[PDB]
Order: sequence, then C-alpha cells, then structure tokens
Amino acid sequence: ATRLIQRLRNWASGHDLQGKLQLRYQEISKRTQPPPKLPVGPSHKLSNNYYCTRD
Amino acid sequence: PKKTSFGSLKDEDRIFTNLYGRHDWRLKGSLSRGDWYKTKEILLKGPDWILGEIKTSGLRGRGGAGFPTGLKWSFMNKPSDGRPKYLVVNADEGEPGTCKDREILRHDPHKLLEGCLVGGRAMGARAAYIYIRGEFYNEASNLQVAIREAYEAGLIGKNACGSGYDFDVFVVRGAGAYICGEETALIESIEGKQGKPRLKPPFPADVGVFGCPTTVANVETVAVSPTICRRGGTWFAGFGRERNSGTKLFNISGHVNHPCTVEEEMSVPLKELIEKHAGGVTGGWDNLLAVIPGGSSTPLIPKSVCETVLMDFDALVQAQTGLGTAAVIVMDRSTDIVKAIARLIEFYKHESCGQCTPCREGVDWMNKVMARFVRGDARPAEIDSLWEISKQIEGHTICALGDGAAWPVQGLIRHFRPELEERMQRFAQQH
Ligand SMILES: Cc1cc2nc3c(=O)[nH]c(=O)nc-3n(C[C@H](O)[C@H](O)[C@H](O)COP(=O)(O)O)c2cc1C
Ligand code: SF4
Repeated sequence: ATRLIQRLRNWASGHDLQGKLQLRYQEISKRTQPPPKLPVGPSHKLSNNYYCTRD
Repeated sequence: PKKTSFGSLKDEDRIFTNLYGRHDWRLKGSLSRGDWYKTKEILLKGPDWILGEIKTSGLRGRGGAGFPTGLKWSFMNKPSDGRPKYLVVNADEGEPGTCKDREILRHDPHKLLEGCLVGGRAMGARAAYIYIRGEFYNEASNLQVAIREAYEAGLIGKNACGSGYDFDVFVVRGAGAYICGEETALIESIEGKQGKPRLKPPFPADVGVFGCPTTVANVETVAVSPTICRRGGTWFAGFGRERNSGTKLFNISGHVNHPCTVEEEMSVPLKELIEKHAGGVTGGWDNLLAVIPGGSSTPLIPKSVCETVLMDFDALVQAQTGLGTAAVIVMDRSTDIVKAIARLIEFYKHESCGQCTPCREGVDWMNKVMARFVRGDARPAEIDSLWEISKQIEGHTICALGDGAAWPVQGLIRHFRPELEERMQRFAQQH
C-alpha cells in the first residue's frame, strides 16, 4: 500500500484506483441494526374491509 | 286532537279506571264500574262485527310492535282444523322502562278477564292461557283469586256468564325467562320447551302450542278489546293521529321529580307530559339532553328532536325511534351516558339465550367492546367498527332482541360520537 507503489500502479492504470477502492475496507455497514418496525399495511383499517371490494 | 293541541284527555275517555288501585280492584269494584255491562250480549256467536269493530278501531300492537291487532286477530277466523285453538296472553312484564302491565294487573284484573273472554271468543279459542313471571308470584295469586271470583260467579267456567260459549282460562308461569317476553319464545315456554324462539316458515297462527293452533296478544290490546266491542271502536279511533288511533300508557321514569305511568292520547308532545304528569326533571327541563322513548330498546332522543316529537310512535319513526311499548326513561345530563348504554347492552348479554349465532356472538362481542369504550382505553376509530357489527346483527338475527340490543348504541354513536372522542382524549392525556 506504499505510496510510491500507489503512484506507479495508478501510473500504469491510467486511472486512480484510490478514488474507487477495489478491496472494500473500513466503511462497509453495521451488521447489528435497530429493528425495522415495518409498514403497517394499507388495509388494516377497522372501519371497513369488506371482501367485496379488495377482492 | 286533529289540531296541534294535545295533552288533553278526559278521565272518562280512559278505558282504565282503578288504574291506581282506588275504588276496589275486587270484582265487586268491577261491578261498581259495571264492567260486565253487556258482556254476555257481545257473544252473538259470530266474530266478524266485533273483529271488524276492532279493525275499525284503528288499534295496533301494544306489544311495542305496533302491528294492527285487528288484522292480527283476523287470522283466526279460520276453521279450527280439528285441533283446539287457544289464545295466549303476553304478561311477561320483564322489559325495562315498563311497569305499565304491573299496576293494572294489581288493580284491574277484571277488564283484562273480560278481554280474555271477548278476544278468546273472537279466536274461537278453547281456552285462555296467560303467562306470569316467576318474579310475579304474589301477583299471580291475586289474579288467581280474582279469576276464582270469576269462576264462582259463573262468569267464566262452563258457558261463561251465559251465551253458552265454554271458556276456561289457564294461568301459566315461567322462571327468569325475559326472552319469553318475545311471544314465540313464550309459546315455546308452554310446551316445556326452552324459550328459544322459532324461526317461522310457519307463523304462530298456523301452528301453536302442542302443535295445536294458537294466537297471542299484549295485555293492553286484549284488555281494551272488550270495550272496543262495546263502546264504539271508532270512538277509540278518534284520538291522536289516524294511524296512531287510541291511547297509550306513558311510563315517564328515571331522573324526574315525579316519575309515573299515565295512559294518554297517542300524540301528545313528548315534552308536555314531562312538564305535566312528570312534574319536570330536577334542575329543570334545560338539563335534559338524552331521554329515550321505548322500553330501553329504541334509539336515544336528543333534546332538539325531543321538543318536536309527539308520543305516538310514527313521530318516533321520524325521530328514527321504534314504539317500544312507549316506555320513557329520562336521563339527566350530569350522569355519563356511555356507562348507561353499556349497562343496557350488558342487560342484553345476560338475556339473549343464544340460539342463532349472530346475535349471541354479536352481543357477547359488542358488550366487551363497550367495556373497552367506557374504560376509555379504546381508539376513536373502533366505535365505527361497532357500527359494522350492528349492521351484521340487525336483519340477520332470528329475533328482535338483537335489534334493541343494537339500536341504543347506534344512537350513542350517531349523536354522542364527539362525546366519545372527547372521553377518549382524556384517557389519552394520562401519559
Ligand atoms: C310483556 C312483553 C314483552 C315482550 N318482550 C319482547 C322481547 O324481549 N323481544 C321481542 O322481540 N318481542 C317482545 N315482545 C313482543 C312479542 O314479540 C309479540 O310480538 C308481542 O307480545 C305481541 O304484540 P301484540 O299483542 O300487540 O300483537 C314482548 C311483548 C310483550 C307484551
Ligand atoms: S336471535 Fe339471539 S336473541 Fe333473538 S332469539 Fe335467536 S338467539 Fe335469542
């Protein structure tokens, strides 16, 4: 990961590689995440739900 | 009468003297009233003109059904088919808001007995069966005594006060069966069958107790009937509005200075008897916001529509209210209503037996829903769902107990919805 080697590598590259990391380092994303709660659903209203229409 | 003027009623217009127990409920008192008058001569061995006298009387159901009793009784001009015919009298008096049939039996059995004789003759009835509550033991004994006095005089029994038409009454009792307040449930009570009402591909008129054809009528109608057959039934037809011909007992009750029963012209304004016979509610009439017509069954009436309504049931129907035997329970504003209606629906849940599923489950459910409402825990939308339940109860239930089970809370939704939400917000604020 030495900088001269980075220079020579990007040199041969014709492209920055540091600008688009290829190997996936620190950033990733957290595995342990707070609960989803989920959407309530459109037809869980109690006032009306006759099958005659939703069907 | 024909005019907007009402609240008028002559005492001698009343068919019912000794309504309050004065002037001897004993048969001698009936004779002082000359009650047996032409009662023997009414029996001209042919219904028709008496049955037509009642058809012309304009008289309708006093069971709260409001159904034309002349036509109802017209049904048993039919040949007896070789099965003996009977008349069953509805004396359940278990219905809330209703003390009307109580004092009359306590103080005037005799006019009713003459009604059993005349109306029993009109049916061609072999007998005159009469139900009694198990709560009504002592009263059953009073009536049994007066009926014994009718036997000793020979006014009943064989031939019955002349004319030669055989006529034996048969007193009958039940036990806790409020549902026998429904007629067919009581017809079922007679066989020793449980009082869960029949579905009717055949009407009770077609098949009665023991398979032998019968008939039924509320105490008021059948008691007024002999006087319809004597005094002109057109004279009965003169009072009130035409469809609402006659008079009706008005049981003012609940929070009021002087609650009472007052038979009166059918179409008096509802506020009038409150301002008159009832003496007005405590704190004045202005406190009133909710007072219910009908026997704690029909939908509530707000004071605004209340000022306009006449006591006759058609005015109630324009107020979206049934007859309900025209029982009247006043409810003062200071008390919560939702607890009351919940208590009422609870009264239904205790008493609906539960043959057909929709009403059993419907009340068992709607009650708990009401408990959630009164506790205030409930979400505002939930009440609308209760309305849906009501819609599935009404035309589906095999009997009308569910109808009155549904209606009062329908009214509580329809008028007191903002009140409901207002109650729920307070429970919302506790956190
Ligand atoms: C004392 C009494 C209680 C009644 N209770 C009920 C009831 O709980 N449910 C019901 O559907 N009908 C009830 N009814 C009405 C009956 O279903 C029946 O139609 C009525 O008694 C006959 O009325 P009529 O005699 O005026 O024709 C009751 C009637 C009376 C007289
Ligand atoms: S409907 Fe419900 S209440 Fe009316 S009779 Fe059938 S079961 Fe009893």
